[PDB]
Amino acid sequence: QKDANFASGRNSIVHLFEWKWNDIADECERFLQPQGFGGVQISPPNEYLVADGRPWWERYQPVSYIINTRSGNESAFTDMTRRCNDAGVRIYVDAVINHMTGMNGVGTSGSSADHDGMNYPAVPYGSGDFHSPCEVNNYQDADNVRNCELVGLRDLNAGSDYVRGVLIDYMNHMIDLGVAGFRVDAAKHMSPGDLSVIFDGLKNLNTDYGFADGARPFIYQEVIDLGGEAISKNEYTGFGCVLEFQFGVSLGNAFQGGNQLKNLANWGPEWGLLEGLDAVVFVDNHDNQRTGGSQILTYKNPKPYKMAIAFMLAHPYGTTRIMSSFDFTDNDQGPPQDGSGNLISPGINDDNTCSNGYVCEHRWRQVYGMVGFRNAVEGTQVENWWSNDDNQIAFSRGSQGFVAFTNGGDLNQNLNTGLPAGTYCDVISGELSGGSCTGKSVTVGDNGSADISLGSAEDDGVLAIHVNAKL
Amino acid sequence: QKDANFASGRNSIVHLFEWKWNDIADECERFLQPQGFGGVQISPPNEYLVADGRPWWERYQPVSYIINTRSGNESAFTDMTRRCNDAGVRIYVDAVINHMTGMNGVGTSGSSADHDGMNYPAVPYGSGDFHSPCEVNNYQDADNVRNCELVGLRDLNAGSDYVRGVLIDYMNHMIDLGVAGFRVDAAKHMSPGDLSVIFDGLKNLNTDYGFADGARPFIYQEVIDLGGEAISKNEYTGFGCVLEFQFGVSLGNAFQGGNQLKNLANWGPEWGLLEGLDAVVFVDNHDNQRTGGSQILTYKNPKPYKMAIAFMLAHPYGTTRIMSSFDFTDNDQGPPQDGSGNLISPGINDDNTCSNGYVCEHRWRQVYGMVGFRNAVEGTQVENWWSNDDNQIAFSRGSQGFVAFTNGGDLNQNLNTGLPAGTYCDVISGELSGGSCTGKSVTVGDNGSADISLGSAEDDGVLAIHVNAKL
Amino acid sequence: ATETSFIIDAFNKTNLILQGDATVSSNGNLQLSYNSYDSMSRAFYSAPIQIRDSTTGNVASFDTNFTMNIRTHRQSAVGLDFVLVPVQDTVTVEFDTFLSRISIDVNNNDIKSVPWDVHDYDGQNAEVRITYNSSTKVFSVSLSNPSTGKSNNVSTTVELEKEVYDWVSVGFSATSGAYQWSYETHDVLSWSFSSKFI
Amino acid sequence: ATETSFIIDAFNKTNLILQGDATVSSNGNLQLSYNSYDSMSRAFYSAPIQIRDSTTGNVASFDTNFTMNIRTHRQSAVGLDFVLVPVQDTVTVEFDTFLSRISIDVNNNDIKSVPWDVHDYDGQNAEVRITYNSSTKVFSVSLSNPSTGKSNNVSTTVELEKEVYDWVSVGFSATSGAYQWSYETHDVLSWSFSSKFI
Ligand SMILES: *[C@@H]1O[C@H](CO)[C@@H](O[C@@H]2O[C@H](CO)[C@@H](O)[C@H](O)[C@H]2NC(C)=O)[C@H](O)[C@H]1NC(C)=O
Ligand SMILES: *[C@@H]1O[C@H](CO)[C@@H](O[C@@H]2O[C@H](CO)[C@@H](O)[C@H](O)[C@H]2NC(C)=O)[C@H](O)[C@H]1NC(C)=O
Ligand SMILES: *[C@@H]1O[C@H](CO)[C@@H](O[C@@H]2O[C@H](CO)[C@@H](O)[C@H](O)[C@H]2NC(C)=O)[C@H](O)[C@H]1NC(C)=O
Ligand SMILES: *[C@@H]1O[C@H](CO)[C@@H](O[C@@H]2O[C@H](CO)[C@@H](O)[C@H](O)[C@H]2NC(C)=O)[C@H](O)[C@H]1NC(C)=O
Ligand SMILES: [Ca+2]
Ligand SMILES: [Ca+2]
Ligand SMILES: [Cl-]
Ligand SMILES: [Cl-]
Repeated sequence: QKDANFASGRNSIVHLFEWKWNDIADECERFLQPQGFGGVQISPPNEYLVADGRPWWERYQPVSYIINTRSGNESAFTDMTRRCNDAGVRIYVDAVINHMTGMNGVGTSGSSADHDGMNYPAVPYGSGDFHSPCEVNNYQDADNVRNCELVGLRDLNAGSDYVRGVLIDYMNHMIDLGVAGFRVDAAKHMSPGDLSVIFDGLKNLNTDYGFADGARPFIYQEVIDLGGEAISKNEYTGFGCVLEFQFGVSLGNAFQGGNQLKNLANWGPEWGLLEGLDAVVFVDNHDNQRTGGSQILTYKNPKPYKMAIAFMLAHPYGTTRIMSSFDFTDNDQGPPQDGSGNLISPGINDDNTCSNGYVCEHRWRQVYGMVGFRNAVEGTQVENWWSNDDNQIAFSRGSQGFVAFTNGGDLNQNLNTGLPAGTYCDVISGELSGGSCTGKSVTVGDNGSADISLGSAEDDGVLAIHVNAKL
Repeated sequence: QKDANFASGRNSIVHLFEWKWNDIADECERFLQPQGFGGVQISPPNEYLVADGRPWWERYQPVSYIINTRSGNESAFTDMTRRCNDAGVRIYVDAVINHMTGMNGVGTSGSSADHDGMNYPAVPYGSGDFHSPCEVNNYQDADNVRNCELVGLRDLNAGSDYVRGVLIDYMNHMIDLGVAGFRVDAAKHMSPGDLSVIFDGLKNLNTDYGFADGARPFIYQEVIDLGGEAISKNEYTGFGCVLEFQFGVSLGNAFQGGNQLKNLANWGPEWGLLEGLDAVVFVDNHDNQRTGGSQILTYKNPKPYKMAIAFMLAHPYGTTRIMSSFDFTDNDQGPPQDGSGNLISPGINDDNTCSNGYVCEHRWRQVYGMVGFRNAVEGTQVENWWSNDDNQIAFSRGSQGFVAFTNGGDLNQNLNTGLPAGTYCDVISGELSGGSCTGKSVTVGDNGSADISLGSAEDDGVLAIHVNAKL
Repeated sequence: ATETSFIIDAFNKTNLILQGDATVSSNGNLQLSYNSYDSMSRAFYSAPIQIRDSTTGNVASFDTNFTMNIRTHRQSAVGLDFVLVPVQDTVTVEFDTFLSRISIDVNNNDIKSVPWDVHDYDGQNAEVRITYNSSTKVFSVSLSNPSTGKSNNVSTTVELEKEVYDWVSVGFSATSGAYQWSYETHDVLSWSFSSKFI
Repeated sequence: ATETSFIIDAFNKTNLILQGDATVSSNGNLQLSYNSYDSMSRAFYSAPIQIRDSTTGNVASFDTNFTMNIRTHRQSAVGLDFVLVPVQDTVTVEFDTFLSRISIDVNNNDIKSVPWDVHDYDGQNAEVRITYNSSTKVFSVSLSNPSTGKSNNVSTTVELEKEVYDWVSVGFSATSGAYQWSYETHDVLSWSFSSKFI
């Protein structure tokens, strides 16, 4: 239930926020697969509301389950699972199953939505199917947040057999189409009691896609829990992974300059984070990348952000997910638009970037280079820690790989790597192309002990090297 | 260094506060030995000041080391070690080695004492031998309490070779005479640094008394440390036992009614008390039995006090010491007096009590009966805990012994003892005399499971039974 | 008993308790939700304030002011609430920006609420004043934007003569909504309190 | 910054920090050393009071009263001291009953001391009042037995404009002597404090 599920020899996933289906497919086989990528957390695939101005948030008001979105209808979807899955790129659907809508009637696939009368025919769905109306008062009262309307949004009752039936059909339908997981939308607002029963009807993966016989669907959930509240993330642990939200804050604060990197030695459970294999960690996230001053690192502030996801990536804890957002200037501004439509994100020319409004974080040297780094070190515990007891950190994942960095103080140290004596093409700055390094060609003597030099003024604060970079 | 040292098959010691030497001897062989007693912490044996009114406290101002006290001269002392030690009753001298006097000149063995000029000829001792004058200001400043005059008392410098020399001679002299230990007076006011060097010159015990060849002198120290202060008891742990002062407060508060007896399950280190084998535990103490309202239990409030020392006794933690005080009505009133002299404490007739002003706690049924209980269970870890989750506690030290009690609620329970099926003569109330029980003749079926009945109105809240009470 | 009081022209984490996404900027302002959504943060003065006295039955009349600047960055469920949360069953004045109501929510049951519009205050400074007379049992709240002079007030009789309340922990509880109600922030830069017995 | 104040006609462990042998009786009095000798106990108001402001350099003028009844049961080294102990280098007014001196002991170095006799107060209630003007730098102490009207006062110029002090923890520190100076007790039943900035 908490198993990653990626095609072997590969590691971690990406959020291609709002991207089109057929587009995803291209990306799946053209960039994701060649780079040891886990998969993709596919933006909301089911019919949702057509909210005026068409903002990212409209995508979170289910009108129905009819698989026709702004990213495409089933044909393209089915196709997207068939290409993408063969490439090894696992697809992970965003399952919004706690409510429908809070406003009226325009469904993205012609289906209406009578908010007032609590009617969703596409389904169908009526008043009996919903919890009694009331709203989210105190996050100190457990059933209030779960059983009332989160933001005047019609709260479905996952307690009923009919409702459990429908949701189950939806997910399984997706499981039939290929998906291996579900980024459960807002688990905190749902009773874990039936959250399990729903996570049970889900029949084992579709054998015909490549999955290891009888393998269950990866289930990770959305639960913001930074203490205080009457709800805990642990309540949703006995049956699925949860999205660690402290990870972003703490580690984010850390690199933001709000904490000594020297403190990340005991990075892990000792920071109010669940068991390693229980979380899906991430830095920024589609939603909270909108918040802004402080703790959260988005691409808006690049440098420490890369060092951040790098520390993530390099570090073993939980399962990771990079985010490929689109440029934004408001907080509600929709992805690329034209009198109704999503504009493609060609990445062009090729420094392997992207154009016309899509940032493509994942295609950044620093970010992807490190993903393969992750693959390259698997099964290795935390080893060979180091610091200047301030803002210079360094270590390595066994004889398989090494990394270091600095917020302040030219780390012109003379360290170790604990690896085979040789040379290695750094991945941040550089990589190996045509049997020669495109950035830093360092040496490493006959026993790990190597010399490092990463200056403040440099483009970045981080240096990765691993056997799969050995020339 | 921290070894008890008692004659085998025996357990714990007593403070015969102010008692005479030859008197001690009688007690040593007439009552202490027959009852599995460890020994005696012998009141200050060396020449001290003759303070007007002759108060217990005078006993803490060394005029000299000349072995002639209000308890007797060397002849009787030597004798007291020779009788008492043969009886198995180990003697433990109160070593007051941090200061001399703070007032002038009347030494209990004709020796003068020039406080002003810092002169103690009996020794000799002069200004050079003392720390520089200053006094005890802040217990927050470490060298101030150690290096200044505790209560205008001339602070000796245990840092000098001459001074270390003298003290060493004193202790060893005692070691020659027989003693096995030293209740170091006020360790908190002395640098542990030379406290060790002094605890080293001490040559192994006098072979000729019975001691196991090359056995070092038991050293336990006086250090009041209930947190906050700049001084810690642990600073005097690496070379000797310390007198646990929290033991009295906490466990005292407990039985005083200030805490649920149910809480004593994790009684031990988890209460701010050092490793079991590091402390000399005790309930009240000659000094702090003078404080009064609250936490401390003295014989003044009997019942819970007995249950208290019983819990001590029964429980395994550290090494214990019962106290045999003398009745008092002031806070400075001296033991029995007559135009200069200590009146004997005959215990008469014989319910085995004492007369003419001496309380003799140790001769109390409840107290001594439990000491032998202690002997009887040695080498047994804490086992078979029980409670009414309030003020009724019960357990047992292996198949060797059992105990229980109550502050509120007639423990008419039906419990266990985890011992051989049989009958046992309780020791608190009763004991076995002439092959029949003098108080409670309980039964215990074929597997520990026994029935207990201890009522509120009873004389006491406690019931002990052990194989050495099996009829 | 204990009558307590304090004036804070500029906050400092030192005498504060921070739960959730609660912090203090170099500019000396307490800040909640600045990095979070669909969650609740809180801050409380260290000292546990006393409201009811068990030695007489008496109750503290407390009085209190505090300036705050609520933002949404969008041109209770979501908002900032002052709370008397007992010591580790809560009287709470909530500035819910989402239901657009100001109310005295006692045990999830609002004793009195009144509408207010967030756009009359989003972005600027707002003066709040809570006051409870022990003698008349009258609770009262007042919101007012100094820049213009709009005041959404409210008032009601509340009985705190309940044995269960004695010692509370006066603080702030800024809750944050989901989706488009995820961006609201909560700055508080001034706060004064005052309990009293007779 | 933070100006704090409080009146305590009857203590309660709830808003107190207890180190060593420090407690609170049913009669609502703080009590130190009642079960100890040759040791030091302490009690501090929960909230960490602020003395110096780093945003201006400014210093708090604090003022404070407190009744106390020192006993010895015998018909600093030994006594009861009011202390401004920094947050986890201490200004301390000590009522040493042993050296029979009242003084303003700053870093073990008494800045000013004056003799007083314990027998003028042993057994009854004594009114102490500490006061420090930030403007004139004048510290001042006053002991007075209401039953008769004896007052051992004292006063001195003390400079707290030292960067290291910012936040302190106002409390009491009752120390207990050895041998015959082991029985002294320290009851405090009233205490009011007040810091101020301008
Ligand atoms: C709040 O007060 C704290 C504690 O005094 C201040 O933190 C200190 O800042 C001073 C001056 O720069 C430094 O000397 C100390 O090392 C700091 N101590 C700690 C524990 O952080 C802080 O500057 C104050 N904040 C505001 C906004 O005034
Ligand atoms: C909160 O501010 C209010 C309003 O200013 C204070 O009430 C006034 O205090 C001022 C200044 O002393 C007086 O001039 C007025 O007479 C008071 N009443 C009114 C209705 O304005 C109040 O003291 C403050 N409360 C706290 C706890 O700081
Ligand atoms: C100090 O206040 C405390 C906390 O309110 C009181 O302790 C409570 O006593 C009440 C009334 O008897 C009980 O209902 C509670 O169970 C107690 N709570 C706790 C945590 O102890 C205490 O009575 C007060 N002390 C004095 C001297 O007034
Ligand atoms: C401590 O008590 C003193 C003396 O009573 C207080 O000073 C006086 O307060 C009274 C009552 O308001 C006034 O009548 C006097 O004018 C004040 N000064 C003098 C010299 O008596 C003082 O307010 C108290 N301090 C604290 C912190 O409670
Ligand atoms: Ca719900
Ligand atoms: Ca000394
Ligand atoms: Cl997410
Ligand atoms: Cl002792």
